[PDB]
Amino acid sequence: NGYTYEDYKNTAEWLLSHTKHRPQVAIICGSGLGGLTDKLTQAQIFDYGEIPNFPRSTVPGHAGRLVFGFLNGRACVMMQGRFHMYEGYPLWKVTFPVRVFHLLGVDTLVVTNAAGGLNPKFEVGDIMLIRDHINLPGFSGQNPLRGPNDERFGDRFPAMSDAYDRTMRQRALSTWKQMGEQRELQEGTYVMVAGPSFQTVAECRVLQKLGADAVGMSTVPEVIVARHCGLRVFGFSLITDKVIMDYESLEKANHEEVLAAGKQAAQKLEQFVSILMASIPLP
Amino acid sequence: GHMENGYTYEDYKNTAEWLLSHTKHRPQVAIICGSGLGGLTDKLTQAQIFDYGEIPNFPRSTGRLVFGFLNGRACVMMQGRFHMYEGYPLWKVTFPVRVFHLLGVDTLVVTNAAGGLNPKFEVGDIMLIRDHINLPGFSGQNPLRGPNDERFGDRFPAMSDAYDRTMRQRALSTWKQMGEQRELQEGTYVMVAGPSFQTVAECRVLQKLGADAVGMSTVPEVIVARHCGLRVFGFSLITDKVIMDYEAGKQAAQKLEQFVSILMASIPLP
Amino acid sequence: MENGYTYEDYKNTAEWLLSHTKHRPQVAIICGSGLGGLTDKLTQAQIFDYGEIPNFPRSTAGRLVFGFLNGRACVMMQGRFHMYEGYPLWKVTFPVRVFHLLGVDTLVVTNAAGGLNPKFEVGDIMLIRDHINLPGFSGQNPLRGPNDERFGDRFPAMSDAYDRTMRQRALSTWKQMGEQRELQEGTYVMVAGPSFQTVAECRVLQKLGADAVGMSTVPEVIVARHCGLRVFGFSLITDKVIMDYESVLAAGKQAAQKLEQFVSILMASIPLP
Ligand SMILES: Nc1nc(F)nc2nc[nH]c12
Ligand SMILES: Nc1nc(F)nc2nc[nH]c12
Ligand SMILES: Nc1nc(F)nc2nc[nH]c12
Repeated sequence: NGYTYEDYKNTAEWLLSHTKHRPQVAIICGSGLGGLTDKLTQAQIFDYGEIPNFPRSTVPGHAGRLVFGFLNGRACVMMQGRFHMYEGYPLWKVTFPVRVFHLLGVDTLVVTNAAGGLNPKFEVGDIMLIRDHINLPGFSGQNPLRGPNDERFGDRFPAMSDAYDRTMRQRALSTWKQMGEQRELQEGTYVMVAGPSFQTVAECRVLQKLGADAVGMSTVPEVIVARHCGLRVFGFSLITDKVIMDYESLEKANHEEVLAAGKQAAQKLEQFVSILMASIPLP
Repeated sequence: GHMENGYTYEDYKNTAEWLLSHTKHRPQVAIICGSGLGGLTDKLTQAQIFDYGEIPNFPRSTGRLVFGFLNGRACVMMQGRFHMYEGYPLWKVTFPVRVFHLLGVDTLVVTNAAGGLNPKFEVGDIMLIRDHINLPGFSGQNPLRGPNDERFGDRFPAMSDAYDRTMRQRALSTWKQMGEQRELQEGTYVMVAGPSFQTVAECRVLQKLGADAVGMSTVPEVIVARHCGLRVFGFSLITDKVIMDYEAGKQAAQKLEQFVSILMASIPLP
Repeated sequence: MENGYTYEDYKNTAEWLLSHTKHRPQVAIICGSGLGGLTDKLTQAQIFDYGEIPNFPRSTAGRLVFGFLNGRACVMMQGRFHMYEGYPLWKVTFPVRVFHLLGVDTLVVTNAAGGLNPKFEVGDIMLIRDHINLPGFSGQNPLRGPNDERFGDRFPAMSDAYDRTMRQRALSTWKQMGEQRELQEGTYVMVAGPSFQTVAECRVLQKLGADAVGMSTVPEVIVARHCGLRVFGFSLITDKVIMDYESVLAAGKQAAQKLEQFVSILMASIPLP
């Protein structure tokens, strides 16, 4: 909605004429993972406010930025600060950047996010390779593809069964081994809820019964739009808290030093994404 | 902003009265043709066509109404339905059903093309719709949202008896005596908003929820119809099997079209 | 603001109310359908129609009543707003924010629900222990949009929505009441409505672990918790939801009355600053 094809094109063209960079891979940084932009080399920064047609920031803190550069050698463009539905953005604004990435000539999207753990076996700071998703907003009509289809992007009714690239998953699992980590790289299903409130125990139990392994309030729309455009997609959730799944466990004690360990866990995810650039196929 | 109804009662009545004075036909039955089943209109006798663009207040397509007799029965047939995924609000989607009621229709037949969730189902099957699951409805996308007009129905219409019991018995028995190679399957249709297809994980929740087939239509129309007091029955043509783990059609539509014709005889009189 | 109210708006309303009433309420009660008879038990009552009150959404019935109930200063809302009537949730929950800025610290919610737990009988009272916010899952959450920290957190916890202390005291007051039916306890699921559930829909609500279903309340509770209001509430079971294909107005007036009297009794058991 709201944007014409020309808008997307005008934006891609503007970016293309104001940077010499030509990215192949786009990375969307989740909450706490913005430090990935510091890992880029020969970086060139664009504040959203400079970029024509880019949705204005409505939220506290600085407007986000698009950072171009190389990540372990690979030509990348990186979004720091994503738009969320819960902040009152429509989905067509949330996913505006993904369409622009396509027109930039990007062929791969990496998504990161911070998630609540639903699978009992997960621990705070685990990384979960996303194998699949459940789109709750989507079932009810909040789907970023709603409205007339543009065949210049893709098909009317795109398949999502193969959303998370199988080759990249095999290669993530295989690269993880060489890094010799304490814990295994987890694999499972991300469920999107609109938020912003956190789940009740009842709601946490439904989400488990539905087969979700991790929950958050982002990502899925970007992935749907990415696949519509024929982008290759892989992604990771950093598990930032275990979701409370019983009333007995409302005998709960908080330890505020869970935030130094979380900087370390974010850092591990940032460096794992970085290294995986070696394993993405070239165009 | 969601479900901001632009239609007054007067608008619905103006449309019904325009159609009533531009054709002598007086339908008892309205039939909504799903994707690939528009050829049902060729079966009508004594037909008159109205393009949607010609009829007042009717939503514009991106479409026609055909009146006629189907196997002797006074019908109105909708060829080219509106879908939520195209960006139509549900009050535009179900506008035709309001109009049909004011035309005099007492029965709605809904047909659609669906994905198979029940593993028993095969491509080309016909599923008699026993019940539904309205996922959009749970969250707010219900075509009855807004002030209720008692001229149409109650504030809180019951939906447990949505798919007429008698018609389900007569469809099961009429099929039996057609002696078909395939059994007439029966189950729950789940509506999702669309337009993207299900992931393996979403296909599995839909199965867990007890749905046998999935699609992106029909349910709003059924709800509006029951609000109005219409008898309802319907069928899904199974066009694909939904992928549920991590690993021709023209003829089958024709079989449905012909089964719908035959079943006109089983519908009670007004 | 577009699609909402600013802090200034809610404050303007609360200040207006506060300079047009003598009452300073501690407890707010939002009455469900058929349960508004409590308002006639308020002493030193003072009544405002919604159209009287700045920024208040106009019902399309509906009033606000301040007074004392069983020794406690209350504000009572008769004729709540529902999503199915076409109201956005930021209108539905507008009064809860006003109540907070009035100085209320406790919200009592009642509603009329369909029974999904097979054990529940028509006329039963269910103490709400938890909820499932179906519309919340998909976008319809009253906190959607810009957040003001004068009300609460960006990502508020709802694990503890239904106050544990009141829950125990309700159970305890019921035991001493001598009532013959047990006081039921379970999860309320909100559906947007207005159409009632199919058999298939009822069965998913059951599999999801919900004990009773209705079309209200959850939004008010979320906004209340976001505000730090203490919350407890009750569902009167008005019908058993048809759960299989097998397929009274005066008994429900008595059952409603019983709920009204239970809320009035419990005024005495709410903590007091
Ligand atoms: N990290 C998280 N934890 C809980 F409990 N609920 C959530 N909903 C979205 N994200 C969440
Ligand atoms: N035929 C279909 N297949 C899948 F997977 N999803 C759908 N959603 C609606 N129709 C559908
Ligand atoms: N009381 C009720 N009964 C049924 F059947 N469905 C409902 N949906 C909301 N309330 C309901």
